[PDB]
Amino acid sequence: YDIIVRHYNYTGKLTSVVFILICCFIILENIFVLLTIWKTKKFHRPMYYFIGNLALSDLLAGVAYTANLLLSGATTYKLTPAQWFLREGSMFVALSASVFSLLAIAIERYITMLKMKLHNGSNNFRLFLLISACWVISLILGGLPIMGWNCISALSSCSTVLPLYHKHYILFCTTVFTLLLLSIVILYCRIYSLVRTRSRRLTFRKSEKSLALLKTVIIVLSVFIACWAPLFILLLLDVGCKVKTCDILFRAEYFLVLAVLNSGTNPIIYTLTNKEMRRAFIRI
Amino acid sequence: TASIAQARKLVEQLKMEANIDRIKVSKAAADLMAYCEAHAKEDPLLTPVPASENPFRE
Amino acid sequence: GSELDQLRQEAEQLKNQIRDARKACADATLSQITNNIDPVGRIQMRTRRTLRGHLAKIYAMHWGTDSRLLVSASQDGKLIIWDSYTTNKVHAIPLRSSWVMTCAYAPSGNYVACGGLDNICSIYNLKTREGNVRVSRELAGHTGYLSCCRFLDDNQIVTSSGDTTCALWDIETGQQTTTFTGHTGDVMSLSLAPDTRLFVSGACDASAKLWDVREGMCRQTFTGHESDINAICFFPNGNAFATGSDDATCRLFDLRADQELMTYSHDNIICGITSVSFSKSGRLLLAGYDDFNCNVWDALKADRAGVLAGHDNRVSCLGVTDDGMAVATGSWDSFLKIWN
Amino acid sequence: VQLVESGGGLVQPGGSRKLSCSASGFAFSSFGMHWVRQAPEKGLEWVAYISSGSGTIYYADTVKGRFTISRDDPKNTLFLQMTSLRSEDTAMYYCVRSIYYYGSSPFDFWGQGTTLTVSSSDIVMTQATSSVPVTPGESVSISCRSSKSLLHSNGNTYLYWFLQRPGQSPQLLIYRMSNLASGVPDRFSGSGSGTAFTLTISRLEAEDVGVYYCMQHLEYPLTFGAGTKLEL
Amino acid sequence: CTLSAEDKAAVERSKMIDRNLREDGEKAAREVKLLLLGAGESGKSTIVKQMKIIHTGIVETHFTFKDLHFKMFDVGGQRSERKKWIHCFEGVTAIIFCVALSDYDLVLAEDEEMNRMHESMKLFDSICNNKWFTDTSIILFLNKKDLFEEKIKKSPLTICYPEYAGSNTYEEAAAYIQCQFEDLNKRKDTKEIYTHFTCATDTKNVQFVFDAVTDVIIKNNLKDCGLF
Ligand SMILES: CC(C)Oc1ccc(-c2nc(-c3cccc4c3CC[C@@H]4NCCO)no2)cc1C#N
Repeated sequence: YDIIVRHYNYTGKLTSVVFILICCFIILENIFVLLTIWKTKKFHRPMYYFIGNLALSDLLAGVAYTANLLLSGATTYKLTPAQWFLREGSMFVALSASVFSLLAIAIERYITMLKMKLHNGSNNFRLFLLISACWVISLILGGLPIMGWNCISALSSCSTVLPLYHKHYILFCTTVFTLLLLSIVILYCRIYSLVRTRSRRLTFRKSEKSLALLKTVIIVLSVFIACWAPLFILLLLDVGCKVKTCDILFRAEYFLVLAVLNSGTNPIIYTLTNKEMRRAFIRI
Repeated sequence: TASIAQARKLVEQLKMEANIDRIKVSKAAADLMAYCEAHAKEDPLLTPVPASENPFRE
Repeated sequence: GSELDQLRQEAEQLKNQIRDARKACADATLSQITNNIDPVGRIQMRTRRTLRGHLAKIYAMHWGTDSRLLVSASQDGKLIIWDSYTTNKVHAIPLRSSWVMTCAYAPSGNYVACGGLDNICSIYNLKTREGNVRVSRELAGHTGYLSCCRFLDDNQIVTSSGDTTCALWDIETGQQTTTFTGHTGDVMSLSLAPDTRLFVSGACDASAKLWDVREGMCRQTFTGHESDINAICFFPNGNAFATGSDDATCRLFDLRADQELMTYSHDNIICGITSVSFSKSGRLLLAGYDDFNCNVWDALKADRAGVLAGHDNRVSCLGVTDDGMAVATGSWDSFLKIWN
Repeated sequence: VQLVESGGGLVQPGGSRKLSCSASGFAFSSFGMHWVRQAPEKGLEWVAYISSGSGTIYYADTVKGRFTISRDDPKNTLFLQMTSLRSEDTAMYYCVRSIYYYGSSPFDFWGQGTTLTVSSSDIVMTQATSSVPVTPGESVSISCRSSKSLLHSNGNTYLYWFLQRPGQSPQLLIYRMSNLASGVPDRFSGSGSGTAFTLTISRLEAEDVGVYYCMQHLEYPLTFGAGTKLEL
Repeated sequence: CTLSAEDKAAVERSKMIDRNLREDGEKAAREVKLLLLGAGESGKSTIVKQMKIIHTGIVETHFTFKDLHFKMFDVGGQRSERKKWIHCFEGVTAIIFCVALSDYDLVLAEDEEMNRMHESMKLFDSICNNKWFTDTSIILFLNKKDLFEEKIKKSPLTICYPEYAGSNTYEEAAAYIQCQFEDLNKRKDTKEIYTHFTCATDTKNVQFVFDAVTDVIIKNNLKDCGLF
C-alpha cells in the first residue's frame, strides 16, 4: 500500500527449498513425538506434559516459519500492512513460546530435585499455572506491537533489519531473552551442585552418576546457547548500526535458519537422553 | 514308622469314596440344559433391558 | 517294610478301580449334546460407574445381599464400603496390619470380616450403638496365611488357611469347631453352596475337593489340571462348579458324577486366571485373566462372546450381583468399575 | 449414651445467656446436631442444625440472624448463643443427634431437656384430631395429613413418627414410612401412599401412652404436627 | 438440585471420608519401607535386636533416624509357598539380606552332603533374579567376622569352596566371598548391591543403612524426571 512502499524504500530493501524439507522433517518428528507420548499410559505423569508442550510449541514454530517463508517474496508489497504485522506476530509468538517452555522444564526439574518426595505423583495446579502463564505471556508479547509501539509515524525509529517495528521493542525482547538465558544456566548449575554435594557428603561410606549428570548438563545447556547466540548478537547489533551503513544486516535470512533448527534439534536431545522413552520409541 | 497312620487314613478315604454313586453324563447335560433354558428370561446379562429400568443409568 | 508296599499297591488298585468306573460311566461330551442351540450374538457391556478412592492394589470384593452395597480391601489398610448406585462412601474402617487378601459380607448386612497375611481373621461390627466400627472378635488358630473366608451364617464363619487345611469357627465362643484336612498344597480358594450345606475348596496342586459342614470329611475329589487351582465358584443351580487355573484353562465339573464336562481354552491366551463367577441363570461364565482384561466365556458353547478391556493392570477380583443386574471388577490400579 | 442441658435460668427481655450441652459416650465428631424448642401445651418446632464438621449451618425462618450456634469437637460440647430475646422464647430446649447415610436412623436419641422461662411455600402438616379415648387392648389408628406429596423420586417417603411419654423426653419409633427403630417392640406399624399417612397399633398397654407427632423431611424447613394425645 | 434434603447430607459424608483418606494416604507415603530376608541361622535376630527399636506371621519394626521413618517387615514365620505371597511386596525401597560368614563348614540338618552356603546362594539367586524385584536394590550384610576368622584359622576354606588359589587369610577370603556373592546378579544394569560387614558398633550399621537408603532415593529422583 502507501506505508509499505515508503518504509522499504527508506530502509533500502528493494535457497528456499531445503528450508521447506527441514521444516517438514521437524513437523513429522514432532507429530511422531506427540503420538509416542499420547498412546502410552506410562508417560502420563506431569513431567512429560512439559515435554509435550515444548514439542507442540516447536511444531507451531516450524509451521509459522514455513508460512513466513512461503508468504515472503515479491508478494510482500501487495499484501495489507495488517497481514505483514500478522506474519511478524506469528513468528514472535512461535519462538517466544518455544524459549519460554524450555525454561518451565528447568523450573520443574529444579523444584523436583530440591526435595526428595519418594513419589512421582504431584499436584496438577502448578503444571496448569505454568503452562497457562507461559502461553499468555507469549501471546501478550506477540500482540503488544499491534496495540502500542507500532513505529507508524517516526520512520527513523523503525529497525533496519525489518521496518514497522520500534527499536525499543527489540531492546525489550533482548533484555527479556538475556534474563531467561541467565535463569536457565543458574537453575541447571544449582541442580548439579545440589546433586553432587548431597551425594558426596551424605553417602560417603559403603561417582558414575555425577559424571553422567555433568555430561547431560554440558550438552543441554551448551547446544541451546551455541545456537541462540548469532540471533542475539545480530539483534543487539542492528540497534547501534545506522541505516544503510551495514551490508551484513541485509542478509539476515540465514541467521534465522539455525535459530529455528534449534527447535527441531531439541526433541533429539530431550529423547535420546533418557532410556525409558528411547526404549519406547525403539518398540514402536 | 509313622507313615503307616497316614497311609491307613488315605486308603480309608479312598475306599470310602469308592462307594459314591454315579449318574449318566447325558442326564447331567439334560438337567443343565433344562435349568439354563427355564431361567433364561430372568437374566439381564444376555437379554437386553431398556435403559428406562436400569438403576445404573448414566 | 512290606506293609507300606502292600498299602501302596492297595491304594494304586483303588485308584485304578476309581478311574475305570469314572471312564465307564461317560458316554459323550456335553458339547456334542448341545449342538442344536442358538448361541448368543455378542455381549456388548459398557461401563456405568467408576468407584475411585483407593491408593494401592485391590485384592478382594464382595456384594451385599441387598445388591446395593459392596466392600473392598486394599494394601493401604482400608475397608471402604461403597454405594453402587450413588458412588458415595459409607465407611472407612481402618486395619491393624496393612496386609489383607480377602473379604466377606454378612447375609444380613451386619458384619464384615477380612483376613490377611498376619494369619488372623478379624470381624467388625457395623450396627453398634455409637457411630464408629468396633472389632467384635479376632480369630487366631492358624499357622499359615489366610486366603479366603466366607460367612456361612450370622454366627459361623469358614476360613481357608495356607497350611493345607480348612477350619470352621464359632463367633460367640471364639474357638474353631471342626477342622478339615487332607490337602497336600496351599488351599487358596473356596465358595459356599446356595443352600449352605456343602462347600468345595481348591488346592494348590491340580486338585479340587468337596467338603460337608455337618459330618466334616472329604467326600469326592476332582483332578485334571496341570499347574494349580486359583478360583472356584458354584453353578447358580448349586449342583456343579467351574474352577480356574494358571495355565489359561478353566473347566466345569459335575457333582453327581465326578467327570469333566467342558474346557474353556483358547490358543491366543497363555496367561493365568484370577477370578471366576457365573451369571444369574448359569449361562455366562465371566473370567478375569491377568493380561489386563476380562472375558465373557460362554458356559455351554465354549466360545468367547465378549471382552471387557477397560482396565489398566491385572484384575484380581470380580463378582456378579444377586439379581444379575451388574458385575463389578477390581484391578490393581485402585479402580473399581461397574459393568451393565 | 448420655446427654444433659445446662444454662437454664430466668432472663429478662433484652438479655442473652448461652446454652451448653455436653455429650459423652460416642463419636460426637461425626454426628449432626438438631435443636428442638418445645412450647408448653404446644407442639415442638425445629430450630437449628449443624452438619458434621461445621460445614453447613442452617436456621429457622423465625429466628434467622438472631441465634448464633457453633460446635466444639475436642471437648464434645455444643454451644448456642442468641442476640435478641422476646416474650415468646419461653419454651423447653432439646438436642438430638442425627447421622445421615444409607440405612441410618436420624433423631434416634433425644436429650433430657432444660427449662427456660421469660417474664414480660413451607409445608403445612395438620393432624387428624386432638385426643382419642382408647380402652386398653384395642387397635388404634392415627392419621397425619400433609399438604404436599412427600414421596420423592427416589421412592421413599420422608415422614418420621415418634411418641412422647408423659413426663419424659420423646423417643423415635418409626423412620421413613415403615421401618421399625431399634429397641422398640414390633407392635407399632405404619403405612402411607404419599399424601395421607396412617399408623396402626396391634396391642396397646399402659406403658405406651401420651402424645404423638409426625415430622416431615422432604423439604428442609422442618415442620411438626399439632400433637394428638392418647387417653387411657 | 435433584438431591433431596437428607440426600445432600450423605454426599457431605463422602467428602469428609475422602478427605480423611487422602490425609492418611499422604502421611504413609513419606516413610521408607524395607524388607528383611535371610536363612534360619543367618543372624537376623541379632541384627534386628542390635539396631534401634521404638516399637508368628509377619512382624513389623518401626524406628526413626535422622528424621526418617523406617519399617522392617520380617517375613520369617511363613512356612507356606513363597511364590504366592511375594507379589504384594512389589513396592519396596530395599531388600536387606543377611548371611553368616562362619556358617560355611556346618552342614544343614538331617543332611550330610549339602552345605548351607549352597542354599544361601540359591536363595540369593531366587531373590535377585525374581521377575518382581527387577528394580529394587539389595543391601547385603555379613554377620559374623571374628568367628569366621577363627574358623578359617583352624579349618581351611577349601572344604566349602572346591577351587581356591589364595592363602588362608581373612583379608582375601572376605573379598573372595564378596566377589562370589556379587557375581550372582544377572540384572547388572538396573540394580546394585551394597555390601557391609557387621561390627559391634550399632552406629556404623545404622549409618550404612541410612547411606544406602539415601543413595537409592537420589537414584530414584534422578530417574524420575528423566535426567539420566
Ligand atoms: C525471549 C525470546 C522470545 O526472544 C526472541 C524470540 C524471537 C525473536 C525473533 N526475532 C526474529 C526475527 C529477527 C529478524 C528478522 C526477522 C525475524 C522474524 C522474521 C524476520 N525475517 C525478515 C528478514 O528481513 N524472529 O524471532 C527475537 C527475540 C529477542 N530478543
